[PDB]
Amino acid sequence: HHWGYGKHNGPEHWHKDFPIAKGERQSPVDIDTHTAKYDPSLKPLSVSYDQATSLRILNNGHAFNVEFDDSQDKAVLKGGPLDGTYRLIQFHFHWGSLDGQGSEHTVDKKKYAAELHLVHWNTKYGDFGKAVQQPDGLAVLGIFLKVGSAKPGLQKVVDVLDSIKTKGKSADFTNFDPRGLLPESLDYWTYPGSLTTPPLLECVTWIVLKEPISVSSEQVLKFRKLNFNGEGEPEELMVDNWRPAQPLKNRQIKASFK
Ligand code: NI
Repeated sequence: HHWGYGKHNGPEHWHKDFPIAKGERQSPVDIDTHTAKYDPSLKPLSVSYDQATSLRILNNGHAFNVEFDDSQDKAVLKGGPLDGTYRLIQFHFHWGSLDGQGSEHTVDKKKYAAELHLVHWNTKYGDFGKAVQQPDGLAVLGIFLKVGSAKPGLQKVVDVLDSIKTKGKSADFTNFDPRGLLPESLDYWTYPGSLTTPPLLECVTWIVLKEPISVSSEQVLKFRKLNFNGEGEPEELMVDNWRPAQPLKNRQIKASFK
């Protein structure tokens, strides 16, 4: 029926409605650190989020999105392997039912407890909708989360989850600064890939940070309290909303570091 992460509508079934699921540039992938090529020509990433305007947080039924005003060049990403300016539209997370799983990308087969995705679209295309139809239309910054120390900058997010418990619920979420979620180092891996939920379009240049951020057990615990279902429907906890690693096929993972 409609796609999800259950046994009957999970990742293994998506190909029936979205044939691109078996495409040549599907995400996520496992990052083999010994095979990634250091590429000296990659520039350092440029993250300018000081003018970021968050507006709302929403439970869309598969995750929670924090949305930003993208009507102007307020929060942009550039540099790295990118040509042009990419505007931040939203961020969200993929997480697990246990601390030993939850990330989409893996490193040398290691899975993290969660993965943060900062989604940006190429301003040359004029809007998000047009950007997803192009090979270089989006840039997603991926950050791994490991369980250890609490992340102060994530707490505001954790605290509003009770108010968007079920699908379709939203809440005003202004004045949130996404700089509080960045690790210290911007070293990264990059490869051409796709969206990880239907429609699975192959329009993403992925930028995955080598350094994870730490969150506390209690913090990740609150994520696991969300529901996939709408209000008044039987309760289904929003857990394991991650797609497993896909074949690399004809692609090279480039590293910005050695
Ligand atoms: Ni994602």
